[PDB]
Formats: sequence, C-alpha cells, structure tokens
Amino acid sequence: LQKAVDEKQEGYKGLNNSHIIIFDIHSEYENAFPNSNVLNVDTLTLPYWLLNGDELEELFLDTEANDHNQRNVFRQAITLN
Amino acid sequence: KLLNFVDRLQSKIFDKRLDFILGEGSKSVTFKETLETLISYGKDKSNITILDVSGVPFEVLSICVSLISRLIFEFGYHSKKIKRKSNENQDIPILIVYEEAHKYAPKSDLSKYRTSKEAIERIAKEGRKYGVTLLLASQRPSEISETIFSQCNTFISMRLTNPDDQNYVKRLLPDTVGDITNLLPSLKEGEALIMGDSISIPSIVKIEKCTIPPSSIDIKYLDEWRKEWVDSEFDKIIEQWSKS
Amino acid sequence: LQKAVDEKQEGYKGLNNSHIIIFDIHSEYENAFPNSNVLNVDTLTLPYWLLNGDELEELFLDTEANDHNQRNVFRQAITLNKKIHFQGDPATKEIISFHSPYYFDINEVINYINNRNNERKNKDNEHIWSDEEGNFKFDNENAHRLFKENVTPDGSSAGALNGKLLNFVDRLQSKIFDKRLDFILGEGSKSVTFKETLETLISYGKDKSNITILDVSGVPFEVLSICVSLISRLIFEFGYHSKKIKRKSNENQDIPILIVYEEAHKYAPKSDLSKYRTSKEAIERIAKEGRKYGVTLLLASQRPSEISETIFSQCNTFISMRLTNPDDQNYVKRLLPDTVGDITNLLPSLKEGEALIMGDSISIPSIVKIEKCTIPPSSIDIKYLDEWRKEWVDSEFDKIIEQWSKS
Amino acid sequence: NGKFYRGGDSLALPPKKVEPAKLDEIISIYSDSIDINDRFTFSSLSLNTKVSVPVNGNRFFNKHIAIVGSTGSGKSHTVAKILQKAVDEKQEGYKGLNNSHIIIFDIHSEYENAFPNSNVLNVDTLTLPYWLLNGDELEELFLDTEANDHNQRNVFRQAITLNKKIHFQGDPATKEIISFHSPYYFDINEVINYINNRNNERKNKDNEHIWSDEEGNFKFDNENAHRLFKENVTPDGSSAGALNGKLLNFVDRLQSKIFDKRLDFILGEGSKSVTFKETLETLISYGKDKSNITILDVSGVPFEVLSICVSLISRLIFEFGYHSKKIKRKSNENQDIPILIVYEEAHKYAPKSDLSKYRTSKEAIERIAKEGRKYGVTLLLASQRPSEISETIFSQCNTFISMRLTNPDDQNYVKRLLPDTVGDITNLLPSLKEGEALIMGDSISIPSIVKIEKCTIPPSSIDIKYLDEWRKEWVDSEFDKIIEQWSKS
Amino acid sequence: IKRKSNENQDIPILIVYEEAHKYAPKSDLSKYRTSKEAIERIAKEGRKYGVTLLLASQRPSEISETIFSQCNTFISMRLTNP
DNA sequence: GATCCATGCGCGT
DNA sequence: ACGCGCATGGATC
Ligand SMILES: Nc1ncnc2c1ncn2[C@@H]1O[C@H](COP(=O)(O)OP(=O)(O)NP(=O)(O)O)[C@@H](O)[C@H]1O
Ligand SMILES: [Mg+2]
Repeated sequence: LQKAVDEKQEGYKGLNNSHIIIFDIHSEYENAFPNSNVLNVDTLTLPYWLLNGDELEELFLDTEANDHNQRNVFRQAITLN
Repeated sequence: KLLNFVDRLQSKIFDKRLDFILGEGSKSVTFKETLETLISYGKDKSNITILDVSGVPFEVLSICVSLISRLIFEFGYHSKKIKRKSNENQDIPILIVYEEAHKYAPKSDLSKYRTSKEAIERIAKEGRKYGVTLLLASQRPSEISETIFSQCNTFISMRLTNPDDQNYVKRLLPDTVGDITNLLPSLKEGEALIMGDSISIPSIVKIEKCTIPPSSIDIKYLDEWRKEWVDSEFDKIIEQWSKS
Repeated sequence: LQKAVDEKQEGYKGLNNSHIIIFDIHSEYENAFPNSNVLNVDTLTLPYWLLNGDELEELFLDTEANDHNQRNVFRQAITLNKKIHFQGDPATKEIISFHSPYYFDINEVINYINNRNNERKNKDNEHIWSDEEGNFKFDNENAHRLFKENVTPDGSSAGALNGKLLNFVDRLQSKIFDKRLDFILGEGSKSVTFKETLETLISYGKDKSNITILDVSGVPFEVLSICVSLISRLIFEFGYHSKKIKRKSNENQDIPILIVYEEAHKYAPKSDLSKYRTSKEAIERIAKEGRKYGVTLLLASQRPSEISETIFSQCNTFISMRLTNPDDQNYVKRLLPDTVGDITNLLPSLKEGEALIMGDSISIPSIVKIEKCTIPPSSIDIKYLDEWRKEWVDSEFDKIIEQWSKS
Repeated sequence: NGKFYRGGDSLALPPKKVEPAKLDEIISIYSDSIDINDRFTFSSLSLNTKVSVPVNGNRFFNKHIAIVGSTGSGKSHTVAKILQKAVDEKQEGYKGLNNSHIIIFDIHSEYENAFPNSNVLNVDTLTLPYWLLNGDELEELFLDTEANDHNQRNVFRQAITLNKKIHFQGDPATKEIISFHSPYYFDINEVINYINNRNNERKNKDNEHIWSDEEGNFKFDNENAHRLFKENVTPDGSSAGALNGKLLNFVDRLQSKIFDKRLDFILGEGSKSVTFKETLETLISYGKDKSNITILDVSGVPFEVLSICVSLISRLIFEFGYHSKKIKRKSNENQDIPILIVYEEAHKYAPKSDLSKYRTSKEAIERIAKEGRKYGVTLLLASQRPSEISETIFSQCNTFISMRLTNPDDQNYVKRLLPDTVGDITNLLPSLKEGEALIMGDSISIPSIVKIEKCTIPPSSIDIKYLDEWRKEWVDSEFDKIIEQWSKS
Repeated sequence: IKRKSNENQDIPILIVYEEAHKYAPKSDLSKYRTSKEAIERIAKEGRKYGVTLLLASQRPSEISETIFSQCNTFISMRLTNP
C-alpha cells in the first residue's frame, strides 16, 4: 500500500488516485501511514439508518429468544418512520 | 407484550460503546458525509482510510464491516452508471484491506456472521467490474470460506505453519512449487510466495523492508509487572467509571 | 503465576505489579499460593445490582409460561428503584434502564410487587392508593411510594394485577431468602460499594495481593454462569476504563490483569444451550477485545474439546500437556498454530510435567519439562495400599455427617 | 548391580556379548521400578511362570482401573483376585481384617461365592433414605415434568425445606442453614399433605391465605406454614387460593411413585427408622458386621430402579469423601479411609450413548472419574467393550487390564491410547485365552502380557458345559418354580 | 432357582437368528432399537444364563459390532466383498 | 402434551 | 356492581 501510493504519473505534484480502506483490529497501520485518516470509535460516525433489514436485526434483536412478536412491531415502527 | 423489547433497545441507544452507530451524531449526519468519511473525500483528502475497529464491540463488528463494505461496493456500482452515460475516461478505483479476514468471512452460514459474509462475497464476485476490490490478510486461511478465497487470483503465501492451514492453501493455489509442503513452514521473515495473473511464475520473493513500519501499541505485560504496585492509578479508574 | 509474581526489577522489595485472578472451581490453588486472597462463598459479597437484565432474569426469573404480566411488574419495579436510588444528575437519570448497573433495593422490589398483588381501583379504573402523606394516584410519578410496605390500597373494585402475582412473590421469597445465594443476594451485598467490589476482585483493598483465587467450588450450578459473567465483565470494563483515562493522562501507569479460567470449557462451552450463554459471552468479550484494554485470558481446561472455537482461537500461546482423549488431540492439532515432527503420537506419550509450547512468544516449538513446583498445589493423591495395609481404623462418622449436614 | 533402571536411551557400544537373562534379572525388571513396600503382586508373566509381576499397589488403586475383554475371557475372576489379595494385604502386628474398603455393583450374583465373609445387600433389604438426596436427584426422581413446572417445582422445595427444619432436634444455630439440598430427615407423607393442602388454598380480600386447625384459625406465613403438614386442617377463605386446583395432577404423580414398590428400598417405610449414620455403615460395612467387601445385588431388578441405585450410591460415597477431605483439611491428621468402587459391566449404566435415561448415572461415575482421585473414592471399571463406555469416564483410568478382544473397533481403542514404541503388544490380544491379560499404566514398569493368578475361591460364574448338558435326558424343568419367582421379581 | 439348590442351570437354550440384518443391523435408527438391545442382552450377559445366540447373516459388515464381537465362534462361507 | 396464565361469560349472595 | 367460579384458549417448553 505504501508503494501503491508513492508512484505517480510524473506530470503533477500531490496525491494520486489510489483509494485504500483497511480494517485493522491490532491498531497498527497508523505508524505505517502517518499522513492518512484514521476512524476509530470516537471519530467514526456510522449511521444506523444506512443498515439494511438484516443488519438492523442483528444490531437490536436477539436470535436466541427468537420470539415472533418482538420482530413484527420493529418492522412496523421502522418502515413507517 | 413489549417491555423487554422496549428495554432491550433503550440499552443500545444509550450505550456509550455504541455511540459511533447509535449516538446523536449518527442521527444528524447525512448520507453524503458518511461516504466522504469512508474514502477520505472530505476536508482532508487521503489515499489510505484506516478503520480502527479495535474499540468496536465484537457483536457489532460484523455489522459495521458489512455496512462499510456495502457502502463502498454500491459506490462503485453506481460509479459505472455515469461512465456508461457520460463516457468519461476518469474512474475511482477502491481497494479494501480486510486484516483478519477469517472472522469477517468464516466458513459458516451462521446468523452472527452472515451480514459480513455477503458484503465481502458480493465484492469478491461482482466488484471486479465496479472498481471495488478486496485484499485478504488473515493469519488463519483455513477459516476463510472457499467461495470467497477462490475468487482471489493473486496469492501472497507467507510462512504458514499449521498443517490444516497448508492444506487449505495448497488446494486453492492456482499453481504449485516443488516441495511446497516443506517450503511454506520454512519461509523466513519477509519471505513470500506470489502466484497468479500478475506474476509470471510462482517465485519465492523477499518483500522490501518497511522504512516506516506498521507498529501496534501493545501493552508490555512483563515490563509493567516488574514495576511497583501502582496505588494512585486505581482510584482514578473507578471515578471515571462512576462519572461515565 | 509463581514466577510472574516473583519477577521484579532491581529497585524495591515486596509486591510487584502483577495482577492475576483465578477462577478456581476444583479448589486447587489455596495451597499453591499462600500469600493470596482466596474468596470463598461466605467470603465473597457480590452485589446483585451490577448484573445486566440478562442475569437478573436468570437469577430471579425462569422460563416463560405466558407470564408477561408477572415479568413486566418485575422489570418495572427494578428499573424504577434504580432511578430512585440514583443520586446523580437528572440527565443521566432518564437513561437508566433494567440492564443498567446501578443499585436497587431488592426488598423494596418485593414490596412493589406485594402492593401490586393487592391493588384496588375506582369506577374511572384508576389505581388509587393511601399513604401517610395522603391519597395518591398510581402513576409513574407516584409509583415510587409503593416501595414502602405500609401502604393500603383504596378502591371500589379489584385492580388489574390484584391476585395475579401471588405465585410470583413466593418464588422470589425462595431466592433472597434462599441461603445458597447469600453472596449475590445477602444484606452485605446491599451495602457493598461499587468501588469495594472491584478492589475485592483485583485485591486492591486493605489486604493487597498479586493473585486472587476466586473459589467457586461451593457456588451453585444454576447461578455459577451469572457470577463468572459478572466478574469477567467487571474486570474487562475495569480495563476498558483504564485506557479511556490513559489517553487523557498520557502517562505510563498501567494495571495489566490476567484472568485464569480453570475448566474453561464449562464457562465457555461450544454448545448453544442457554444455561452457559452469559459466561460464554463475557469470556468471548475479553478474548476478542481484551488485548487492547489490558485484560488477558488464561484458558486452562483438562478437556479442551468443549471450549468454543472462537474463544480458543484468540489464544496465541499454547501449552499442551499430555492429552489422552483423541477428540482433544484432533481439537488441539487443528487449532495449533505450529506443529512438530511426529506429533500425533506425541500427545499421549508426554510425561508427567512435560509440555509442548508453541506460539509467537517462543520462536522454536519446543518440548519442555516444567520446573517442579516447590510450593505445590498440594498433591491430592491418597496413598492407598499401605493405608489399606494398616488396621481397620474407626472412622469418626459423627463429625463427617455433621459437616455434611451443614454442607 | 542387580537394580533395574528403565529407559532404552542408554547406548551400548558394539560389540557387547549377549547371554540369556538370569531368573533374578527377570524378577528385577518388574520389581525394582516399585519400592519394596508398594509391591502388590497378583499375576505372573505368560512367557515365564516362575517370575511374578508386581504392580505399584499405591499407584494401582488410587489411579482408576479399567478391565476390559470379550465375554468369558476372565474379567470377573481377575476382579475378584485383585480384591482377595487386597484384603489379605495386611501389615504385621495384628490379626483381624485390614482397612480395605471395596464396594461392588454386582449384577449377576457372582461375588457372593468369591467373598464368603462379606456383607451382601440386595434391594429387598437395602434401605437408602430419600432425604439423603442433594436436591439434584430430589428433582429428577419425584418430578416427572421437566420444563414448565415452576410453581410445582417451588412448592416441592418449600415443603421439603420447611419439613427438614421441623424434625431438627438440636441447636438452632445450624437449624437456619438447612436448605433443599441439605441432607436432613423429612417425612414424605407430610410433604404430600402440605401439597394437597396447598391444592385447597383459600384467601380473603387481602390476598393472604387463612387456614383453620383444631387450635384455631391462623394466617399462612413462614412461621405457621408448618401447620399444613397435618391432614386435619380446613381452609377458611372467600376466594380460591393461588394454587387451588393446580396441584391435583402433581399429587397424583407424587403419590403413585411413593407407593411404587420397585422404589420400596428408597421410598418405603424402612427409610423412616433408618438414620444417616446407619446408611453409611450399610454401604461401607462399618455396622455391626464390619467387612472389607460390600456387595449390592441389583441383578434382575429393572433398569430404572437400577439407575437410581447406581446414581445414588456413587454420589453419596463421593459426597462422603467430598466432605471427608474438608474435615481433614481443617484438622490435618492422617486417619482417612480409601474406598474403591467396582463397576462390573459399566455399559449397563455408564455407556457412550447420550440418552437422558443414562444421564444421572453417567455423571455420578464421571464425578468419581476426575474428582474422585482427590477424596479417596476410586472406581474399578469392568466392561466387555472398551468402546461402549463413555470417554469422559473410561479414559480417566490410568491402569488397564485388557483381556481377549476380537472387535476391530475395540482393538483400535486400545491402540491409539498406547504409543507406537510398545504398541506391538496389542497384536496378541485376540490370541489371549482364558486367564491371561495385559497390564499397562503408571502402576507397572512395562506393559506386558501377564497370566492372572487363578482364584482359589472363584466367583459363581462357571461356564456352562453346553454340549455335555445337551447329551442328557430331556429333563423336566419345574416351570411353576421359575414362573412364580419371575412374577414376584 | 438352581442357585438356591446349589446347582447349575439345567436347560440350555440356543436362539438362531437367521438374516439378522432385518432386525439387528449396523444402523442406529430408532425403529431398529428395541430389537437390537433384545439381542445385545443375549450376546452380552446371556453366556452365564444358558441363553446363547446363533447369528446367521449375509455380510459381517451390516450387523452391529456389539452383538458381533461377543460371538467368539466365527463361521465364514464365501465372501466376495473385500 | 403438560403447566401456567389470561380473558370472557353467566350467576348468586 | 363487584365477586367468584367456571370456561376456552394461548405460548412455551
Ligand atoms: N486366571 C484364570 N485361570 C483359569 N481360568 C480362568 C481364569 N480367569 C477366568 N477363568 C475362567 O473363565 C471362566 C469365567 O469367566 P469370567 O471370569 O466370568 O469372565 P467374564 O469376562 O467376567 N465373563 P462375562 O461377565 O460374560 O464378561 C471360567 O471358565 C473360569 O475358569
Ligand atoms: Mg463378569
């Protein structure tokens, strides 16, 4: 990823067109790329409403109980909203 | 009939761990500003966007990986809609790096990891033509599913020591090297093996040393265990826990 | 753990900064570490109000029998009693929920259900009550006055929940009044401070020790999953809130904690049964995220087959002794990060005290002999033939039975 | 210098002259690995008769013993021969029986002949009180409903815990700590009387149940709940109680099992007059007739009564030792007693199958398999197939006496437990005739095929001469004697 | 009955099970269970009670191994399957 | 297929 | 009108 960034088309000066997303758990790629953008839990703002039906179910509902009555009002509340 | 459900949700909305997904800032944020944040197109442009998911709880870790992977993919899916209409030469290609890809994409059709399974597998199957490609970096290849691992064509096989890991890799490798069974666990530091369309033949390579290396802030357990029994530190922990 | 607490730098004498908490169920490490805080059933005073809503429905409640009316009055009593006893800002007061871990009086919760067991309403069908201050509507503003026992209902006709909680109350009086749950429901558990609970677990109280044995041998089985999960959550959020002040303080002052789970397959089984789901989730929480926050597992289990695949995979150093069960060997060899020559028959043939260590903390996977423990966990192996060889001794059955009687 | 040290790692530089080993050297192989006072010899080598093979008798018994082999191979004679040498294993200085304590679960009436001076306890004379149960088996016995019985479950423990407090005749300090699992005497007929009373509850407007007995009306609370144990009470209330008409089927299932005379040994009238002290003197033989050998006849009883009989005794002998350690742990003396439990044909109650009818007997022998080494309660597993016993119990035995095995899976089960250095001794397993066996484990120096010593006093398990009994007359079997004992059984 | 008279078992009974795969097979379904354990009890503990079995079957690999292990006497006709 | 619980309807004190 | 007792029925195991 460092090599894929520092190569340019030599006709300019500045950032190139590379676009990289890293899902690091060990919190280690800040020291690799100091001039990058880091999105930890404090600064990242992911919208809950951009989740689909399956991601909204896992975020809120429980699979172990699996009670049919809990799920139905959640669809009626969210789809109407 | 809905008090535990109303109680279960309220515990998630006011959870300080889920502030990044259920806080008041998530309500006021816009759909456009999220995508500037995800590929660094906001006030500060950057080629690398690091998603530090260390603080993300593991129950919602598969949810947020799936949400971001879906948002990047249909960013590239609708990118082609302009290119067939305006016929412009420019393009926005995106590469996603999934460190520890075995947990995001396991070999299980379980509910708890299904959401992050299909988001990665959609990118691995359709994202070639939309400019959304993935890089898989896992220490355990044998838990990555075959229907996503085989969609990769370039394979950088480093030193692999678990015999269950060697047999999974050797089956899905596009080409073979002489005595690959002994070569893989005997690779030194930085020694790799690359095959696929990008390379000509499978060659044992030596990756260049990182001048600015990726280092993690790991708690040196033995180093702090040599020190004095800390006394003032304990009273600072509880009072912030009490206040937050 | 003996060489962890004896490993010091050349600047002092006494105790170092090692913090080890052992979940001992077979009662083995009291003699192993004689300079430690062994916490028994009677010694432990674990507060019931630090549980979330999942453990509260596993400590007092049971399986559902279309008893949502009885379940709702239980949750609405606790989630209201948590608000009244809260002495903070009103902004935090509204976010208080059933799963939120603040103090509530369990005896006042009984009195709320006891009053709701006999409620009377007027024609307007409003639950009207009588107290020493005056007659008051039953509503969310005045429902906190039902926690007192000396309240008399006043109404023309019987209320909605009148006589519908009689079988709810006596089950609860079988719990706080049960003497096998004294640690998690006793009067000391009411008056224990949240700070006092954490300094007991990590041994930060008056008697400070590097190693804390959590003797859970006498803890009952149906409650053991609640207490393992509660302590594991409390230790993890201690380490979680360690790092939240570490960013602000920006100083090298850390409290690293290592948790030893013996018979770790019991609290973390691979089966999806609802009995051990609380303790599995707390151990998995530290297995996945505890590396960042300074809380580290030590999974020790004599039968590693039922340890869950996700939790056991987070381990990076493996100390494999002799394993006779083939199901254990196929489990171990598959998730073992490295391998050695002729390892299939090596696992049964490992000697007494001989270990195979591999990981990323040791470069060469080596077969080692663990240095003999000079302060042992006492060898519990009764010499048998020579003790049979002697005379027929008169076993004192009276004191054996009377200790059996009190259990 | 006549002392044998194990280990093949010693290198002999060639050439070294070779002689056949002398007699005393052949003794030295199987003897010097054990100290002089820990030798427990009960067998000889098959290749050489004049050598004896002693095992580490201290290590032979504390680590569990598993004896397996095909039918008729000689397991029962070898099990008996181990115990006869264990009883005779006395120290010098005294005449009388020694401190051996062996309990045999005998299911074919064999060990009566092998041990004549022994105590034999069949079901009809064995009295195992129902109040000795620790709540876990108090639930599985009486309750036939498993899932949604929370009110029926609650009234069951509340009656028993309150009735255990009543029959307490001592100081009130240990009256309080009586619980549902605490082993105190309670009367089962009063417990039914309480539950049948609670099925006839009546309450007033205040929702508090009021009763009426021969002394007067009383409120039902904690102190006056003891007065529902008598039948001669009448309810005085305007409305039906909280449990009115909900315990009718509960009493029916509870009564039908007390009067079930398969469970007459546990739920009979003899459990009233038999105390905690007399039961432990019965199962261990510390009573008037003190014996090293205890035999229980569960031969032709049905499975369910056999399953409770195995599960009760195995835990109650363990929980004897589970509470025999903490008295020694708090006093620090050496006067313990070691107990060995012989499980003949453990497939009948501790198999590899995961059925729920095999559940409560597996854990009782599981708990002796791992934690029983800590409290002096050891187990001796006899079975026909090694692969039919559960691996949680059967792999915990560190001493193996294997007879003839012809099954490939049974041969494979011995094979992978053993290493490959001495794994070639398994190939002589199906060629083993009556008598000889292989002893392996930590109690012996080398695994070897050995010839078990013949029982001079054998168990009553003589092989039937099938052909010699067929050459005779058509004998007239007295069918009335067999049938009228079949019907009584 | 004879043990009370201190005698051995008088009459011996042999039960011939022709084509035991129909009722005591290798398979572990519930419909074969109650006929399986009926012949297990003769194979396991029937030696000392005078009740022995004769197992006639078309293949050694379809009969349950637990009955088949206790059969010490083995007769084998032509067997084409390896 | 129990248990446990809610809700409705008709009736006497 | 409030109450108690009898139903029919629902959910969950
Ligand atoms: N050491 C021995 N020497 C000679 N014969 C022996 C010896 N041990 C056993 N036998 C013979 O074995 C037969 C009885 O076998 P037994 O001791 O009942 O083995 P078993 O495996 O327990 N039978 P089973 O219960 O069906 O498995 C008799 O014919 C004995 O003579
Ligand atoms: Mg036998």
